[PDB]
Amino acid sequence: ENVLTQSPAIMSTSPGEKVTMTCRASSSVGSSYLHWYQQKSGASPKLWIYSTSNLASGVPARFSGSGSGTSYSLTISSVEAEDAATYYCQQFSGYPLTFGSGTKLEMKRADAAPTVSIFPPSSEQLTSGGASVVCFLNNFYPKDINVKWKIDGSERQNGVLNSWTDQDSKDSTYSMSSTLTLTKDEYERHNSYTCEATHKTSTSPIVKSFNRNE
Amino acid sequence: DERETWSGKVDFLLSVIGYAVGLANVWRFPYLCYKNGGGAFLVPYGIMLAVGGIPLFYMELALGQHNRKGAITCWGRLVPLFKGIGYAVVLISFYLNFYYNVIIAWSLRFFFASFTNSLPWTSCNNIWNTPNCRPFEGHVEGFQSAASEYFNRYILELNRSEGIHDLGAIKWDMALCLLIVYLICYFSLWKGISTSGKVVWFTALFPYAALLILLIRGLTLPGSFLGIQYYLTPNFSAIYKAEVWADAATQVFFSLGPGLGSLLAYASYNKYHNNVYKDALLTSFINSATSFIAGFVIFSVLGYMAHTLGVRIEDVATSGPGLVFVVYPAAIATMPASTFWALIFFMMLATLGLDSQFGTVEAIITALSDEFPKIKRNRELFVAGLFSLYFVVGLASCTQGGFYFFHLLDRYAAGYSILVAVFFEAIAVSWIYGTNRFSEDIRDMIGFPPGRYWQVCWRFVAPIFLLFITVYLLIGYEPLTYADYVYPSWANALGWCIAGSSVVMIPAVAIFKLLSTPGSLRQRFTILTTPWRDQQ
Amino acid sequence: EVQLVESGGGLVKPGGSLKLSCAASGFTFSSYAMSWVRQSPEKRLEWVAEISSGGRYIYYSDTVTGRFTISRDNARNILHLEMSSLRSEDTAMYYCARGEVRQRGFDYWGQGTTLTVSSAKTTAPSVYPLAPVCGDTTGSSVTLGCLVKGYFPEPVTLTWNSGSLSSGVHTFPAVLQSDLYTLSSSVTVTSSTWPSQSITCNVAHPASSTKVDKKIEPR
Ligand SMILES: CC(C)CCC[C@@H](C)[C@H]1CC[C@H]2[C@@H]3CC=C4C[C@@H](OC(=O)CCC(=O)O)CC[C@]4(C)[C@H]3CC[C@]12C
Ligand SMILES: CC(C)CCC[C@@H](C)[C@H]1CC[C@H]2[C@@H]3CC=C4C[C@@H](O)CC[C@]4(C)[C@H]3CC[C@]12C
Ligand SMILES: O=C(O)C1=CCCN(CCON=C(c2ccccc2)c2ccccc2)C1
Ligand SMILES: [Cl-]
Ligand code: NA
Ligand code: NA
Repeated sequence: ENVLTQSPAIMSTSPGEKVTMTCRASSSVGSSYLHWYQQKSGASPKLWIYSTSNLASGVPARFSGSGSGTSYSLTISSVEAEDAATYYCQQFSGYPLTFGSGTKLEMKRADAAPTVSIFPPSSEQLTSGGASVVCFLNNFYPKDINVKWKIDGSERQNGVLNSWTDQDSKDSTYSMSSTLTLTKDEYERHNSYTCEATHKTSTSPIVKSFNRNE
Repeated sequence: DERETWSGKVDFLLSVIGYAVGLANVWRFPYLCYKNGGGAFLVPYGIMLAVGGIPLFYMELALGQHNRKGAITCWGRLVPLFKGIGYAVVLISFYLNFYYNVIIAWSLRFFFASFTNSLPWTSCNNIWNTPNCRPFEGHVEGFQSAASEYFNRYILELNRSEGIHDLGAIKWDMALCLLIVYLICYFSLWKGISTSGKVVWFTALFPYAALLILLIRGLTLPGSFLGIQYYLTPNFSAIYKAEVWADAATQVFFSLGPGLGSLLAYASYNKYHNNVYKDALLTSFINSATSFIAGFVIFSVLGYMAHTLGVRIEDVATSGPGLVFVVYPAAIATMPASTFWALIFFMMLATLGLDSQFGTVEAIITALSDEFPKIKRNRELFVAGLFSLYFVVGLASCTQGGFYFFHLLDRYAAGYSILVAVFFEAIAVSWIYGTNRFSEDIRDMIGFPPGRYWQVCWRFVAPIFLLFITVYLLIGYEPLTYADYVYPSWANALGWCIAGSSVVMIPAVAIFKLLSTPGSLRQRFTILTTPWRDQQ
Repeated sequence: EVQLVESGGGLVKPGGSLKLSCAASGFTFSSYAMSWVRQSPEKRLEWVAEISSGGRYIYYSDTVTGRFTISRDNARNILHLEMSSLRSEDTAMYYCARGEVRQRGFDYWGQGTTLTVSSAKTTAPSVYPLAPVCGDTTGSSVTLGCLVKGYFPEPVTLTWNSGSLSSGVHTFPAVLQSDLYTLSSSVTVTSSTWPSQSITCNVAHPASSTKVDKKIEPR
C-alpha cells in the first residue's frame, strides 16, 4: 500500500499569502492518477484538482497543482478567507486507493488573550456523589493554551477534561473549556478553587479563581 | 494461467505495426488515390477510417489484452454460442497462408535476380521474349512490355500452362524461394514472442529505411513532381460517388486487418493494464501515414515514367503484383545506380510481407496453444508441423501454372470469408456481450470507459460499414477469369467451398455446442449467452 | 442535478452487522463505478471498496477484506455496503462517491452516514447549569454556561432560548472519557440582559429520548 503523507499538517496563513502544501508518496504515482480534494468543515470532500493539475468545475483559478513521481504539491497563489479547509491528496494508480494525511488551512490573526471564567459545581450535581468545577477560556489566538488547576494553592493535576473549538469563522479566534471532576467528598474537604491560564500573550498567568465560602 | 509477456513494449508495437503495414500500403492505396480523385479520396478514406477501420482495430486489440487467450478460447469465453468464430478465423488464416506467402517468394526470386551489371528484365532480345515485346506498357493486351514478359515467361512460365487443370512441370528454381521464406518464419516463431518480438525489429523497420532512400531517389528524378500531381490533385466530385466511398471502406478494413485473431493474439500477450487505447491510435496512424509516404515513393517514379519514358499514366498506374513486379522494376532498370534501387526495393517487398504473415500464423499458434494443452506443450515442433503443410500445398503455386492457383485462392479463400466472420465478430461483442460489459472491461484495464463515440461506432456503423463492404464486394462478382483464360465451372465452385469451409463453423459450432449443453431452449440460450467472466 | 444520499448507520456492537445504502439520483447510475470511502473521527480519509459500473469488478481495502461486501441495484439506482464482523476501528463517516474514470478521481461525494461500532452503553446525559460565583457586576457583559455530562452515544443538540441566542455562544465538542461523553457550552450576554430574561440551555439526546431545558438561576 502506497502511503501519501502531506505537510504541513496545519498551515496557518493570511488572506493574501501565497502557500504551498506538498504530498509525498511512499511509492511512485502516475500524474494522471494523483488528485486533490478540499473539505470545508462539516461538509464532504469536493474534487478540487484531478490529474495533478486540472481544476474541477468552479475551482478558482488561483489554485494550481504540480509534481511527478513521488512528490506533488498544491499551490494557492493568493489565499482568500474562503480557502480555510482541509486538503487531501489521493492516488488512483493502484489498489488499495489511498488518501493523504491532510493539510488544514487556518487563518492567521492578531494575537488575543483569553477572557477566563470559573464556575463552581451546581447545587444539583452535589446531590449525587460528584462535583465538577469548570473553567472557560474564550476568544483567543493562537490555538494553544495551558491551564493549571490548583486546590488550596497546591496544584491538583488529575481528573481533567480539556476541549478546544475549531477556529471561529467570524473573528478567527479559538476557545477552550477545562473541567476538573472530584468526588463530592474530596471536593467538600478543601476550600479555595483556582484556575490558571498561561498563554503566549502574557508573562504572568491569568488567575480567575473562587472559594467555596461566600 | 500465467503466459509469456512481451520482452519489451516496442516489441509488441513493432509486431503490430509490422503486421498492419504490408503490401496493400504500397500497391493498392496509391492507385486508389489516383483513381478516385487524388487528395479528395482522403476525405471518404478518412471518414471510413474514423468510423469504420479504427473501431474494429481498437476492439480486437482490447479483446486480446483483456481475455489473455487466442482466438479459439477468447471467443468461447465471450459468447459460447459463437465459439466457431474462433474456428472460422483460424481457418481463414490457414487458407490465407496457402497463397499469400508466394508473393514473398516472388519478391525474393527478384532479389536474387538483381545480382548483375544489367538486370535481366530491361531488354526484349532474350530467349524468353516474343515479337510482341515492347519496351514499356501500352493500350493493347496482346503486345506486352519487356518486364511483363520477364515475369510471365521466365519467372512464372505461366505461358506454358493451359489453366488450373495444367499445373504441368514444377519450378525447381523457385520452389527453393518459398523454402527460404518459411525458414525465416520458423527461426523467428518457434521460440514464441521472445524471438518474434526481436526479429520484427528488422522486418518492420527496414521498410522505412527502404521507403526513405527510395523517396529521396524518386523525388530527385526527372518528372518526379509530375507523378505527385497524378497522386494528390483534388477532384472532390469523387466524394459524391459511392464507389470511392466503397473503395475507401474496403481499403481501410483490409489494410488494417482486424478480426483474424492476430491482433487478438499479439495483444493477448500484453500486460493487462496497458493503455491499449494509446497502442491502437498510434499503430493505426503509423499504418495510414506509411501509405501516404508510400504513394510518394510510388507515384514520383511513376511520373518519371510518363516524362522521361513516354507512357500514358493509364498504362502504368496500376495496382497489385502488376505494379511491383513489371512496371516499377521497369523504371529501376533505366535509372542510374539501377541495380542498387532494385535490391532495396525487393527487400522492402519481402520485409513488408513477412511481419504480416507473422501475424496470421501467430493467430493460429496462440489460438491453438491456449485451447489444447498438448499443442502448447510442443510449440517448437507444432510450428514445424503446419510449416510443412504450407510448403507441400505450396509447391502448387510453384508449378508453371502456379499463378492460376494463386489467383483462384486470392478471389475466394479468405476475401468473402473474413468479412462475414467479422460481421458476426462485430454484433457478437456489441449486442450479445454488449457495450455495457465491454466499456466496463477496458475501464478496468486503462482506467476510463471508451467515449460514447466508440460504442455508437461499435454498435451501429460497424455492421453497416461491414455490410457496405460486403455488398460492394458482391455486386462486383463475375465468374473467375484471368486474361483470355476463363476458369472452369468446377473451379468457381471449389473456391466457394474454401470460402464456406471456414465460416460454415459459425452456425456449426453453434448448432453443435447448443444441443450438446443441457436444458430447454431459452434456459439454454442464456447458458451460451452468459460469458465466462460472468460465470465466476 | 446529481445527488448521493447514504443511510443505514448508527450504534452497532463489535462483531455486529449493518448494511448501508447510497441512493444515486440525477445521472445514469448504471454507467459509473462507485466507491465507499470512510473518514475516521481523526478525519483520516480511507478508501474501503469499489464496485464497477455493472458490478463485474470489485476491489477491497485489505483492512476491510473478507468482512465487507459492496453491491449495486441499477434498476432502483442504489449502491450498497453490507458489513459483518465489525471491529471498533470501522467506526467512521461512510462516504459513497462517484468515480468512473480513475484519471479524474471522485467527481461527486455523498453527505455521509456515520457508524459508531462500540460496546459502550447508551446513557442519558446529566445537564448542569453553570451560574457565576457571586462577583461584582463586572463589565456590561456577563458569561453563563451549561455542562452536559456523561452521555453515550453522540450526538447532542445544545441551544440557547430555543434558537434565539446566536450571539456570543461557544459550544465545545464532546470528548469521550472512560466510555462516556461530556460537553459544555458558554453564552456571553450583556449584563443588561441577565438576570432579567430567562437564559435557558435546552439539551436533547435522541438516542435516549432525552430533552431537558435548564434555566440558569442566579446563585
Ligand atoms: C493522411 C492519412 C494518414 C489519413 C490519417 C487519418 C487519421 C490519422 C485521422 C483522421 C480523422 C481522425 C479521427 C477523427 C476523430 C476521432 C474522434 C476521437 O473520439 C474521441 O474523442 C474518443 C476519446 C474518448 O472518449 O475516450 C477519436 C479519435 C478520432 C477517431 C481520430 C482518429 C485518427 C483519424 C482517423
Ligand atoms: C519517410 C519515412 C522515413 C518516414 C519515417 C518512418 C520512421 C522513421 C518512423 C515512422 C514510425 C516510427 C516508429 C513508430 C513507433 C515506434 C515505437 C516507439 O515506441 C519507439 C520508436 C518507433 C519504432 C518509431 C521509430 C521511427 C519510425 C519507424
Ligand atoms: O496490407 C497488407 O499487406 C495486409 C494488412 C494486414 C495483414 N494482411 C496479411 C494477411 O491478410 N489479412 C487479411 C485480413 C483482412 C481483414 C481483416 C483481417 C484480416 C486478408 C483477408 C482476405 C484477403 C486478403 C487479406 C495483409
Ligand atoms: Cl492503407
Ligand atoms: Na496495411
Ligand atoms: Na508486414
